Amino acid sequence: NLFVALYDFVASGDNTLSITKGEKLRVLGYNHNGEWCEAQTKNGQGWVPSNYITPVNS
Amino acid sequence: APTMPPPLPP
Repeated sequence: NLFVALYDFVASGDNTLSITKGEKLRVLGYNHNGEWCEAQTKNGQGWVPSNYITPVNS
Repeated sequence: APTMPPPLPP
C-alpha cells in the first residue's frame, strides 16, 4: 500500500504529520470515514488528509 | 484520529 503525496500539508496539532509533494508514504490505516489517513514517511508517523495522497502501482 | 476536519485540496 504505497502512496505518494499530491500536495504539501503542514502539521497543526492532533498528531498530524507534515508532508511534501512527491514524498512516498506507507498507509497504516484510516479513521471511520476515510477522510484521515495514518501514514509513515521517512520523517515519521502521523495523520494526513486522504485527499492529499494517491496510490502507486498499476 | 484528528477531531478537526481535513482541509480541502488547494
